[PDB]
Amino acid sequence: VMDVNTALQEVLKTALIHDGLARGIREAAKALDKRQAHLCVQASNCDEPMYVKLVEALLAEHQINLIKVDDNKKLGEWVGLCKIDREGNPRKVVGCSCVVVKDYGKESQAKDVIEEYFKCKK
RNA sequence: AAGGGCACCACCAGGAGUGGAGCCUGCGGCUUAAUUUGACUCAACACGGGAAACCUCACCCGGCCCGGACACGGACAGGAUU
Ligand SMILES: [Mg+2]
Repeated sequence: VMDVNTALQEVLKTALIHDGLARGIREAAKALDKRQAHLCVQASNCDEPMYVKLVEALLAEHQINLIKVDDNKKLGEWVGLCKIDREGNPRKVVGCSCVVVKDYGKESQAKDVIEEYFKCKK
């Protein structure tokens, strides 16, 4: 399970240092409605059902992959949406709830989401 | 006070004048919301290279903008904000 979660860690890291990936609900909607977006990542600890039924029901009608992570806070720490000093707060913000990767930057570690799509089609 | 010398920003011998008139322009005063301000014997007053319609622009009457770095807290991708 390390070789998939750390894998999309590296994927979103190279995506955000190479370009801008959409962070937050409005940019996520406006980025995946356009027909270039790669997989979405969204949290599991959401407290309201219309938010989650919106995001899954609106990504499933597209042809885009989905990976679900348990907490939004630690995800937001992962997605670079913070002011991380190496001796202070890891995540001083309420973390992000859903992102979408517009571009990977390069094809170094695309095999992880390739086999992710394989087991999704399994 | 005396004794030497000197200068048309002194005089003499004169020339052209200015002071008088209309106008231009600079100062004071008066008036004004404001009539921005400096300079007042030579050594201020067509001077600030100052002939301002706007800008200049300081002054008056109104109305936008931040072009308030940075540091520390706060709030923040369920949205700081434009
Ligand atoms: Mg004389």
